[PDB]
Amino acid sequence: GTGYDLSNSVFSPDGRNFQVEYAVKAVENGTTSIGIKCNDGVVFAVEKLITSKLLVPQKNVKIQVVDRHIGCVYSGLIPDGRHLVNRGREEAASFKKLYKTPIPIPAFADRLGQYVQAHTLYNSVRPFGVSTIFGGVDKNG
Amino acid sequence: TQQPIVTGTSVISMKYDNGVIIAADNLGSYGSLLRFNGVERLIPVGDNTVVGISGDISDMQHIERLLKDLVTENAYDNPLADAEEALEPSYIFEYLATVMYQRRSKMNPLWNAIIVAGVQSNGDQFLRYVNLLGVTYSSPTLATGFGAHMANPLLRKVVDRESDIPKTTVQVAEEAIVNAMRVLYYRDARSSRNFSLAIIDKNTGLTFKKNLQVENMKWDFAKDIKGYGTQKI
Repeated sequence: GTGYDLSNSVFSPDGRNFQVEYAVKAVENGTTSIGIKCNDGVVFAVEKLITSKLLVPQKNVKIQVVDRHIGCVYSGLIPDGRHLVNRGREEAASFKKLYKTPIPIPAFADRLGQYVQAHTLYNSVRPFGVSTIFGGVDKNG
Repeated sequence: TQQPIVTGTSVISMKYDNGVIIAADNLGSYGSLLRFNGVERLIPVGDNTVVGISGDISDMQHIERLLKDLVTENAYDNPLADAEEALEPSYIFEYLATVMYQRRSKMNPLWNAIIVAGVQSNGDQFLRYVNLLGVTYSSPTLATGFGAHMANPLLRKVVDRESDIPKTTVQVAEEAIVNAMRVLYYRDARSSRNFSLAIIDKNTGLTFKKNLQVENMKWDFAKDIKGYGTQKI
């Protein structure tokens, strides 16, 4: 039939998740942001559209930090992005508290991954309208 | 309701004309056994605040993690974290003060006595105390445990009232504090010869001195003391 794109956890007959795909639409439509992995670290850059001369320059900062060694930048629904970072911050604190060592970028990745993947499992939640570029330096690179 | 196990002794401090000084020996006692010797009981938070802790060491370690998190957190979404919106001594104190009283009120205290020392953004000197009961107070000089009995009487001779602070220099001040550290080594049975000292000067910033030692101790007369009353040899 049809309407396989009205609920968030439904598989269409060809095995897709339209709500997730639509979420991507929100992303592609957002400001551009990038990440470049250099020889001993990473660099994050982002486009900040001046919708008017009224926006204070150097103010509405987009890039966010998780802990002290992780950087995040995303495109799409900004509010959704902060919500994701806020979760990464607790996710990281929880890790450091028990293991003492600041969270490895790889481990942090999957922490964010499992969280986001979880918002595509239930029709009582909406997927994240953001794609995030993040990274940092840890015990091995 | 707990009971302290590995403990830290006195933490003394006072304020001079341009800032404050704070010191604490590097001992971690376990009853009467002077078990640990590389214990730094002076926690610097930023570079305008030093927090000296005495009492249960495990709880101190825990207060330490809270302090580091307070710093990590203040940075979040804070473009002025190292400037206009950096952590002030007064914020750090008020935070601990809160945590301390909340814990005593839950009948599960953090077995410690704490002194937050530093310089406020406007130059002002900050020195305040808080203990496992959540009790707080300020004075030109502050000490915990044994230092409250022996160190205060000494340091107060240097800065007795408020009007004495501007007249006190870092030399005079650091001096009194080192002498006090010596006296405490003479009479406190739970003290060590090695200690750490710190100065937070509104101009020079934070000077953190480690591995100091108690020097110039009078012991010679110990030879002329024999017996306990009538013995002569």
